Parts: sequence; C-alpha cells; structure tokens
Amino acid sequence: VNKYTYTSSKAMSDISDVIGEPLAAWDSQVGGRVFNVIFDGKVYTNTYWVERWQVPGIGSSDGNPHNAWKFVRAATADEINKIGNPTTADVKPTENIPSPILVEDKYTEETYSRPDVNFKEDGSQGNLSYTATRVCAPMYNHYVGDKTKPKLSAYITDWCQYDARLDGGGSKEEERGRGFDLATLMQNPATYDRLIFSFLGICGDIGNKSKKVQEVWDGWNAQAPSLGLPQIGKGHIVPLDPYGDLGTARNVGLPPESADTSIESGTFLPYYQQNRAAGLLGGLRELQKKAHAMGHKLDLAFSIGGWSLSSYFSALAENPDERRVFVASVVDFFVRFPMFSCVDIDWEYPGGGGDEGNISSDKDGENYVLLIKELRSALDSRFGYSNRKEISIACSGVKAKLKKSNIDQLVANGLDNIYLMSYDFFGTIWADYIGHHTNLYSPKDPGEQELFDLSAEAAIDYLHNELGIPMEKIHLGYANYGRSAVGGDLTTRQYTKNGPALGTMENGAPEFFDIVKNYMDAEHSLSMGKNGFVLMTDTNADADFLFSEAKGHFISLDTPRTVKQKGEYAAKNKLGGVFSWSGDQDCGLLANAAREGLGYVADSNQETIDMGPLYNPGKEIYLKSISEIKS
Amino acid sequence: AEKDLSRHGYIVKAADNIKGPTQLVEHSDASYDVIELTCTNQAKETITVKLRGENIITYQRTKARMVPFDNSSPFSRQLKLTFVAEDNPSLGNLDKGPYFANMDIYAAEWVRENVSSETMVSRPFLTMTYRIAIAKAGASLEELQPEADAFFINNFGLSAEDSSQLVKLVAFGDQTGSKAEEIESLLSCGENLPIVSPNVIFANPIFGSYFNDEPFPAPYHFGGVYINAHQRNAMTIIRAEGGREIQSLSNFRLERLNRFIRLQRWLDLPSHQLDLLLTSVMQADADNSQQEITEPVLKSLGLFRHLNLQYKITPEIFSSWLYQLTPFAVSGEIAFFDRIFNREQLFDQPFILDGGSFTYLDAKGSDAKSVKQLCAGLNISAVTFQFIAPLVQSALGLEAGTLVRSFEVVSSLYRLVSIPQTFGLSTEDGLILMNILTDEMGYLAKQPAFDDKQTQDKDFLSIILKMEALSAWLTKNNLTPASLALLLGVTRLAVVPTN
Amino acid sequence: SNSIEAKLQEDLRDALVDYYLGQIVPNSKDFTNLRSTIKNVDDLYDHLLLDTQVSAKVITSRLSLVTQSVQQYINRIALNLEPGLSINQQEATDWEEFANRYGYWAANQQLRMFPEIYVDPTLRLTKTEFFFQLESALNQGKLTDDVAQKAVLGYLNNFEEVSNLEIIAGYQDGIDIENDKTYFVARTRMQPYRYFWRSLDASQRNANSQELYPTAWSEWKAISVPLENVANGIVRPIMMDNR
Amino acid sequence: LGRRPDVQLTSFWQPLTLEDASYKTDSDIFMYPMNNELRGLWDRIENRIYNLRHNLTLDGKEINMDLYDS
Amino acid sequence: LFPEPWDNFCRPGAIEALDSPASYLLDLYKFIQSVELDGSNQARKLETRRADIPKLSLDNDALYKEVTALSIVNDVLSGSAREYIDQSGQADKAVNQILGDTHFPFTLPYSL
Repeated sequence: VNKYTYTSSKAMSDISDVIGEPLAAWDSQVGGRVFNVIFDGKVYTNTYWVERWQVPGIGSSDGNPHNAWKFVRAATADEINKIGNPTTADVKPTENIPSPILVEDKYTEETYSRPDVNFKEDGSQGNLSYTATRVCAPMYNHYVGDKTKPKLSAYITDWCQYDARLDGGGSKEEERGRGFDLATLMQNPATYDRLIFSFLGICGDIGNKSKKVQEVWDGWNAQAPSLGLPQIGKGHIVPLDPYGDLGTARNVGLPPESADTSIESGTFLPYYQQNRAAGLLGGLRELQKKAHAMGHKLDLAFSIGGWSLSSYFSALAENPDERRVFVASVVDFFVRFPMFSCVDIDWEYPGGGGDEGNISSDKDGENYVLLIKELRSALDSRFGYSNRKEISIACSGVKAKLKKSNIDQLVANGLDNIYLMSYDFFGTIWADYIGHHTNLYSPKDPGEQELFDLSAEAAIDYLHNELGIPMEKIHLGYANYGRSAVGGDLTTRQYTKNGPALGTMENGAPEFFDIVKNYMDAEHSLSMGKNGFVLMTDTNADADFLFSEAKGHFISLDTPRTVKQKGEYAAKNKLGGVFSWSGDQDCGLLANAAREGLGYVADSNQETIDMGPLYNPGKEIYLKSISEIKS
Repeated sequence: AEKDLSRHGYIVKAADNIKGPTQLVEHSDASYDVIELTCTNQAKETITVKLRGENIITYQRTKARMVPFDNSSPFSRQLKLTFVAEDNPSLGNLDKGPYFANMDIYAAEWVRENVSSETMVSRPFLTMTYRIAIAKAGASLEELQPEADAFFINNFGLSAEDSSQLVKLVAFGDQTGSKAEEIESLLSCGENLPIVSPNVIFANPIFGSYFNDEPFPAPYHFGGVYINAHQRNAMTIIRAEGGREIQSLSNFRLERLNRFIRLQRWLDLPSHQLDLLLTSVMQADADNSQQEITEPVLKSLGLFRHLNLQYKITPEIFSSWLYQLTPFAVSGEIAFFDRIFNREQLFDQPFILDGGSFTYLDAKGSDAKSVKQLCAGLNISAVTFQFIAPLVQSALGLEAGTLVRSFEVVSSLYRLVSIPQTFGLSTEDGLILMNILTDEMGYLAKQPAFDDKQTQDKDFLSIILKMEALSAWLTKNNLTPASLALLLGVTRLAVVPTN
Repeated sequence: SNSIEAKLQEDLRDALVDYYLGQIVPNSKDFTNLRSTIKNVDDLYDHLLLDTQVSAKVITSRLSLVTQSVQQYINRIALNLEPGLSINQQEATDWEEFANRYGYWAANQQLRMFPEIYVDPTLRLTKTEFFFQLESALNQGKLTDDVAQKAVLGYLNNFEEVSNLEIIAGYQDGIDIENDKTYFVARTRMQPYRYFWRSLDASQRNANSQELYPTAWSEWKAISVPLENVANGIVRPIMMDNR
Repeated sequence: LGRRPDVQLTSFWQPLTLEDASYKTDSDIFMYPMNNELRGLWDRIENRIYNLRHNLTLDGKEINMDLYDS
Repeated sequence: LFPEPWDNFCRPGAIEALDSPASYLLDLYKFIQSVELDGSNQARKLETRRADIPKLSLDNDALYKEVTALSIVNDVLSGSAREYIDQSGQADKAVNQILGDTHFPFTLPYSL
C-alpha cells in the first residue's frame, strides 16, 4: 500500500500533542502533510488531501468537493505582516509536463490530410477525424484489494477489431477505422471486476444487420449436418463474427500462432468452444488466467439484444417453445464456454422506442416478464448453485416505460441486477435543446424533467422509494464519449438542428480519447482546455462541457472530475455496482478516477500518472433549466 | 511499558557550564530553543559555542481520499540540534579546542507529579551523554579522543581501524574466540521471538497500529535491553554483505557487551536471565542512569550466587524479590506471573493482572474471588492473606481497605509469602522474625531500595543474612518464633488478678 | 468398528457403476459413439485411475495414486493405445528408466541438480577411439610420463582425418534445423578413400544464445562397407526412422 | 576456510496450483533442508584437527630393540 | 605480509539452498503436463486432460494423510458423472444418492 510521512519540531521545552505546523501564507499547497496556511487573514486547514486548484478562501467551509477546508482567524495584523497575506489566486498549468500522455499516429495524421477527411483541430476543414485509438497510452495506476466496495465493470465491443490504416487503407472510414489490443488492459489486469461484451443476437432478427444473421445461420445450417448435429431455427443465438472473435491474433494479445483466421462462419463451428477458442474470446479466458494468477477473479460476462439487435424481442415474445429453444441455446453456449461468470440480455423497449424496426406491442412488457421468469426457471434447472449465474438487464430511464418494465415482478422472479443507461440523454441530432446527455443530478426547477433534464437520480429514487428495490440489484456507470452540437447558444440552449456535428467517426458523438488529443489536456498537471476550445462547467446541475465560438459548437461530456462526482455519489449511496459503457475508448485515467469515486484506493506510492489535478472544475457558469428558460 | 512519553522533553542535564532550558511547557511561541556551550581546548583553554534545540515529532499516513487528515495519536518523537557560524563565527582554532568537552542531556516528562499537592512538574527518566569535536583540521578521530584505540589494544587487541572489521559476524566471533550463535542468541535474532502473557495490558499502548511496525515486546524493551542504551536501534543480525552481518557499531555498547560476555562466562547461565537480574538491580536504585554496575550490584551478585547455590532459588524468584516480575517469555517459555497464578485455572476467568481494583476486607465481588484465587496460588488461607492485606496496604500507603490492580503490591506480597517458606517459616513466623530483626513489621513488604546511610532496617541483604542464619540458630534451639518474641518481650500480655 | 460402514463404499462403487452403465452409456455426451466398457474395470484405465474395490482398510496416499494413474496414462501411451503422442523412443526409455519410480526419478533429479559433487568422469558419455587408445596407454605396462606421446600420436592420425577431408556431404532435416539436428558426411581427400559421418543438433544452445553447447557435433563415424567406383566420386546419405 | 551459509530455510512453502499460469517459465522453488553432503571436505578437516588435539582413533605405543644381535 | 600469500578465493556464489524436486515429486505434474500438451498435438479424437476427468492442481500439504478413503474420493469423482446426469435431468438434492435406490439397471439398492 501507499505510505507517507512528515515531521514537526518545537523547542525542547514545548511539546504539542497536535501536529504543529509552520504558519504561512497559502500558496499552491498540496499533498498529505499538515497545512495551517493563512489567507485573507484567516487560517486554513484542508483536513484532506490538497490539490493545486483547491483554495482555502472559498475553502472556509468549502475548498474540497465534499467538505470544509476549515479555518479560524487567529492571525493578527503583524502575522499578516511577517507573512504577506494572500487574498486571491489562480493556479496555472505548469510549464513542464510531469508525465507523457500519448503518442501520435502517422496514419491518423495522414487521415487528417486525406482530401475527403481534411481534418483540422478546429474541425473547420473536417468535421470528422476517425482517429485511431492506437494514439492512446496505457494509463492505469495500481490499487489495493478494497473488497467491500461495489463491483466495477466495463463494456467491450467488436469495434476493437479493425482499422485498415494498419493495412494501408486510406479511402474509407473503416480503412480509417478504430480498434485496440486487449494487451493494453492485460498489461495490468484486474482493472475491473466485470466485463460485458456487446449484445449479440439470434436467428430471425429483423433489423438492418439481419443479413449477417442470415449468413451465419446459413453457415450453421450447412455445418450442422456435416457435424452430425441438429439444425436450428429462429431464436437460436448468434456469435455475429466468429472469425473476428477467434480467427484473430492482432488486437487480441496473443501471438499469430494458431490464429487460423482463414476459418469463418462456414467453418468455425467445431471450434465454437472455449477449449478450441482462438482469438479474442480465448484471449479473454487467458486474461482471466493471468488475473487468477494474481487473484480477485473477474466477472466475465456479455449480453445479447441491445440498441441495434433488439428487433426480434417482440417477435420472439409469445412463442414459448422458440423462447425455450433460445434459452436452450443459451445453456448450450454455457456448456460450450463454461468459463463465463454470467451473460445477460439487452431488451430495451417494454414500450416501443429506439429504432422503429423494434416492432412492439403493449403486451410486450408482460410477456417479457413472463418469459424472463421462465428463463430464470430454466437457468436454475441447469446450473449448480456452486456455479450459479445471476442475470441482469439494463434500463433506459424512460420514466414511464421503465415502469412498464415491471421490475417488481422481475425481482420477484429472480432477475438479480439492473444497469441503468446513464448517457446520451441528449438526442443531439433531434433534441429540442442542448443539455447534458448523462446528468445524474436534478437541476433546479425540476418542472421539465420528462424528455429533458433527465437526472438519472429521479429513476433511481423511483426504484428505491417508489419500488423499494435494494440498490444492490441496480448498477450505474458512465460512457467515454460526449455530445457535439452546432451553433448552440449557452444562454438559451437553443442550437443548430441537423447541422453536422463533431465526431472522429461518429458525428455528434465526439470520442473521448481524441478529445484528449485535440481539445482538452493535462500535461501540465491540470484539467486544461486547449487549442482555443473552452473548458466549462455549470453550477445548476454540476454539469461539464466544452465549447467553440467559431462554429457555436458545444460538447456535453463526462470528465475525470465529473465521473468523480458520479462515483462519489454512488459510493455514498453504496449502489449495487459501478461500470462504464463504451470502455473501449478510455486510456484508463477515467477508470482510475472511477476507482477514486468508488473510494477504491491505490496500493503504492508510485503512479502510472497523477489524477488529483484532473478535478479542478471548468469555466463556472449557471445554466437555466429548459423549464427555467421557457418559463 | 505503561509510561506515556508523548509530552516528554529533552532537558539540559543540570549543566554547570552549558546553557539551555531545563523545564517543559505546554506551549510557547518558539520554533526552537537555543543552547550555549563551553568549548575547551586541548591545553584546557576555554571557548564557547551555541546551538539550536529541538523537540521533534514525526508520523505516517497513507495517501487516500475522502478521509480526514490527522486523526492524531501519540507517535514518534525525536531530537536534534544544529550549529552555524551565525550561531558563532569563531573558527580556525586548532590551538583552542578543535577537540572539546562533553555535552550531556536529560530526558524527562513534565506532568502532574505530587502525591496529593499536585502540580505539573518534570521528572527525568533517561540520560544521554555526548562528546563533540570541532573538526578544524579534519584530524583523525584517534588523533582526537585518542585513548580508545589504546583501550582497543589492551582489551580489544586491535586498532580503532580494525574495529571496522568487527562489524563482520565472523570477525566478531573470531576475536571473541566464541561461536557466532552465542551472539545471535544474545541478540535473540532467532525464531525465538519474545512472548508475553495475555493477562496484562500495558498503558500508553502505542502498539498494534498499522504504523506500530515494531515487534512487541521489543528487545530494546525486553530480554537484552542492557546491550543497548534502552534504545530503539538495537543491534541485530543484518543481511549478508561480504557475508552475514551485524546491525551497527556502538563502541560504547561494544564495551558493555565485551564486559557482559566476560561476566557471563562467570555467570554460567544464559544471557536473558542475567539481563533480567542486572536490570532489576539497576532498577533497584534510580540514582543511576548509566545502567552500570555498582557495589550494590556486586552485593546482589554474591547474594544470588550464594543463595541459589545453597537452596536452588531461581533467578526469577531472586529478581522478583528485588523487583517486579516478568509477564513476558521467550518462545515456548511461560510467563512468571501466570506460573505464579494463572498456572491454576479453576475459575470462569483467568485473573488478568490488570484486575484488582477492589477492597480485600469482604468476600463479595469476583475480585474477592480473585483474591481467593491469588491466595490459593499462594497456597495460603485467605484469612491470613487478609492479615497481610492491611499490612501491605499500609506499606503502599493505600487507603480504605481497598485492593488495587498493580502487580507491585502483589509482588511485595509474594516476597512476604516466599521469604518465610524459603526456610520453612510460616508467613507469621516471617512476621515475627522480621519484627525480631528490624523491631518493625512489614519491612519485607517494603519495596527494596538502596541508601548511602547505614540503616540496618533497609539493608535487606544483611537482614536476609541475619534472618536465615539466626533462624537456623533458632532451629538449633528448636523453638517457635512467638515464644521467643514473648521472651524478648517484644510481644506483651496483661496480668489481670484472679483466683 | 468403521468396518461396519466400510461396506457402504462398495455400495457406492456399485452406485457409480450403475450410473455408468445405466446413465452414462445412454447419456454420455462424451464417448457417445464408443461403447464396450461393459465392465467396471474398464474406465479405471480408459478415463480413471486404477480404481478398484480393493480396500482392506489399507491406508493410501492421494499423491501416490495420482502418480500411479499418471503412470497409467503414460504407459497407455507408451504402448500404442488410444492415439497418444508416443514421444521418441529415447524419451520413452528415460520414462521407464527414471519416472518409472520415485527413487528412480528422484535420483535422476538429484543428478540433474548436481552442479558437480561426484560425477567424477573416470568414464563418461563422451568418447572417441581416443578413449580406448588412452585406456590402452593406461593399461600397457607401468605408468610413466612418456605415455602421453602415444595419445598424441592417436591425435595425430585422427587430426589427419580432421584436416584434409572431403567435407562435402550430409543432409538437412525437415525445416527444423533452425532449432534442431541434421547430419553430415565427408571423405579422405586421397585414395584409397575413406568416409565418415557425423551430426549436429541446433537445440544445444540457450534460447537467446548463439554460442552452442560443447556437446556439439557427433563424431565422424567411419563407414563400414566398401565404397568405391561411384560415377562422380560423390555419394548421398539420408536418415529416416532413426536409421 | 570453512566458509558457511545459513539454513535451507522453509521460507514459506506455498500450497498452490501448478501451471505456467502459476509456475513461471519467466519467458519459485520448493525446498526441504536436505540438499547438503557437500561439506565432507570441511568435516574431515575438522576431524583431523581434533585428531591433532589427539589421535584418529586412539594413541599408539612405541617399539623396542635388541643387542649385538643388533 | 607473507610471500605468495594464500588465497582460496571461494569466489562469491552467495551459496544458497536449492529445492529437491523429489520432495514434492508431484511436480512430475510439470513434466507430464508438458507431455500432455504434446499429446494434445494430435487428431481431434482424443480426450487428453478431459480424459483426465479425475484431477486438478490440488497442490496442497499432504505429508501424510493415507486412508482407504480415496475410495470415497472416487465416489466424489463419480460426483462429476452425477452432475452431468443432473445436466441430463436436473437435480441438486443429494438425488444421486436418493435415486441410487430407485431404478434399473442394477437393483438400485438402498442408499447411504
């Protein structure tokens, strides 16, 4: 564990029991040592770790994000003389850089230069960047066992896979794609307690991608007779891309040895098992091997359904036997991959919502409850309690449809956990006004928090109070991308609808790591807006954002400080658990911050990088709620 | 043990020629006090220098967050001083005391200090002695202060330079003509870690904190303390470099050690009991602070030597008659208090030596049951135990018939129990004979000490001599002490007229 | 006495047995094709340890039986049974030579530990006819300083063979020579011509080394059968099947 | 010189599974106090010394002579 | 000094003890595990460590523990089979024993 010492001295005659400490003016105090520094004639002690932006002045009953940088005013005028008393200040970014942050990408610069991309830091010549994640640094400190705190998790997806810039490419977005090697986290595993690979699917799905469903179903149906195995109908679960999942070596932390990437949907099927599993999924098992070599076993998990593959949820509803066959495929998968700590489902719309392809009825919610219960029953029928699996579903926070989800009965039928989607509240391309797409906290004037100002705390309170559900069964997290909006006016939250907005790859969805590259910085041990792009924060909702006047372009986003705010709240609640959506594109500093928000403590004096200076707030402002502005 | 030193302060040791404060304060606007010192030339010319003085404290704390600072506790406290030309610029003077005299310091606590007329007063508890040189020429340490090398010849066969080699364990054993294991055992550095009874809790328990990294009991706190200045940095085995290695140099200690080994060869027993004895005898007269031998020490030496040779008395018993007795043990070894008492466990609770805050007149509280258990461990009738109880309470000056927890009275009691049976004397036989000897009761309960004045009443040693010899003579007489007491008329009865 | 319950475990044997025949045979997703296995004893080999009803209240060690079972596995591979990696014969022989038994294996381990205590190469694996020549020198007459003269004459003629030899033939084995052995052949550069063969194994070096273990090449084994009248004066070896 | 080391100490023998995920190829060891016997040189030396202090089994007795036959 | 001063430089190996593998010979597990991977380098008709249903790295103190109880341990090995039999038809309630009394092929006699 980390350890530090200081000392104090007095005349041989005098022994204070208290830690005597040199009386001095405040100036950029920091660390763990006692400080009784003086400012504005008052005398100030931060009875907690000290940070270079923290100020005792405000600190009189403030000065840390939670409590008083307490004070007395014992100082006399001649103390205020012997020490030149401070009365105001502002911490600046230092001149040096205490730690490296990242490395450039040849191919991303080439990308910016591409005559279609034409990307520029200001985005003027190019609204998108498609920046390769390879730019990123490892960025993980190390931490104590800290067993009591709620579990930590992260989401993971196939977009780790490819960037043909590694393969030359140069003409199309996926050639300028994104992806990273899990070797990253492998370098210092146990980074989380649980992980969730992205929602996969089943035969018969309806959405745009269903041609993939067709292809894989074809490969399966071809293999099955040759394998001497029964054919499958709709509802049987799909891996989506076994060649990616297993027929891989790059991006998957394992030597090209045995990576028969030639194998695919029409041929993988024998290998469709953990023992045989090459590539990504096998690597995941190996990471778990390393993890256990340490200890503290990860909850390895994934789910199925989700935003873009939910379409068949209604279709499968009220087809009990096909639902049975589907869950049969579930338990079959379990047998094929008994490594898994659990896997879950990503139904998203008890009442219709999201993509319209997700056809839906009212009864959907009831039927969903029923089948859920039936799933529980089947699961219990398979599993041994010593190795039991316990299931979760997310929730959308849609104040009404979440009610329509009948969580009460789900609990009564042993669905153990819920993960609240806490992000993208701001449907920036279509939303009426700019707002914080991921605000936990209720702003003032809750009068319009129905399709706007959607403080997740409200749903949280519904669940706790209006449904009595223990927090244990519910989990929250954050995502590693903001929103971007054209022409927004900070006074009105009105903004340019439809106008194209920033993303490296996804317009309107600025990508965190690249934000670190372009717009924000910390090299000088601070939260540092850069390249003329405004760093900013609202007092109404503890909101945090970024702006640029030349295109009136706004960005709503989480931050180390803001995820700190989140985790700190969650910790004070003692929630069931914490996680991050889209974990694929944070260096891990936000994870370290998440540890801090969890109160999860580091285990050594050394660091991968600092984190304290990341909690100075941005440009303070008060933003009126949508109701406030309209009223 | 027990003693709080969190407000202890360093003290000018009554220096006639050195200046600095000698008393402690609760608070003062003083970063450092200052000290002024008489420098001395080799040719005894006189010079002076001045220094800063420093109460100092230090502490540990993990980096964390959302947790309050300074959840204060008593912890590490230390001292140093400094010199600078701003303190005094007279320099360049090989002819005027590059070498110079000693400096010496008391270590004291300042606290309520009076039996009843209480007031915060200071008492020392430790001493520290130093000699300091102006390295004007950067001369040899034995160009300066040159006697030690000659001594290292005549009782180390070797030069000061050679002493450097001594840090090597094999060099040590070789000059010692003795096996290194003996030293290692002297250092207890083996797996034979110290032990202590569960049934005592020492006050000022700055032990067990995540930062109380020191093992407990400490060696510089138990078992071999004398081999160190009752000082934290006890010498020990240290990791091999050029072979296995010894902790550190302290020529001061090294003599003390050489001396001890020499004695030990004549003391025959292992070192730990020897330490216990010599320590207890040092403890028997607080006048000394040098932890050195003395004539009284010698007396005690011959005392045990003769006593045990005659009647197999254990060092523990002997030292216990001299002073408090060990709750500690080496590994596997068993505590003395327990063996005296919790040896038997015929009750729901083994009596903790922290118990005893009671009153012995009536059998009521389970503490009275403890008193019964203690008396049974002492193989005595509780009623005669209560004959003794007021006597010892009076010797303590304790009031109200009350029993008090402290082992000290228990120890005086145990002496009173043991001394008679050492010669087959009844408790009351001991009382009778003690009275016959001292013309007083309770001296055997009286805590031993030493004094300059001739006072046979306090020379328990010759008292013991006379006691045992003259009791043997009484045995030659074949008579009861009571009968003799009546003969001497030191006991008296009426003569009321009757038929 | 425990003997009373000591029956139960035999009953449990029977229970497992029926669970095999009754349930496994029709429900074995493993072994679903393969049948036979009619008798209890069978799987003690096929997938189990030598797990027998023998009990006699005999104390037994988990360690020991696990080992024995490992031996079972090994031997089931040593003899051609269900396809196993039947390693090269020398390895198999080492198995029977040392891993056959604890003390056998243990002693092997001991040696492989020993940097040297008693290896004392009064004899050794290493050899050349130098060695018998040496011995001849040792055993002739009574020992004397001059004896080494004879040894060096041995050296002389052998190094004659060393120096002026048609080092021209051999073979390269598979593709593994980036890591392992292959073979070499040469001839006297003068008639009546003589021929010899040796080999080298590239495994005999550290993972990261390029220097190689002094074991190095095998000796130039002299050819036995007459060899002459070859059209070009060149000849071709090959090795297969350890011949 | 009889240079001597410490004990083949226990350290802590640790009961834990065996795999390269546990055991390490690196690309640690598991004692009991028995890897010795090497010391025989020293041992014989010491004995010799003690039989300088005396004699390797007992001490012998001398021989005598004769006259003119001499 | 002395001419040609003696110098048995027992050059500093910092000699330290070394583990016998005979103690804990079970480390033979290492060798055979490697050989198992070698066996694993074969056509996919061979059960390898899944032929080894019986064992796991039970790397624990057992200086002496001998009993015939290993027989019972073989019953616990049967535990595996019954567990898949549950995976054939769920049960978790000591039913392997209880059903032990119920059917064919054998008598399926009285259970413990």
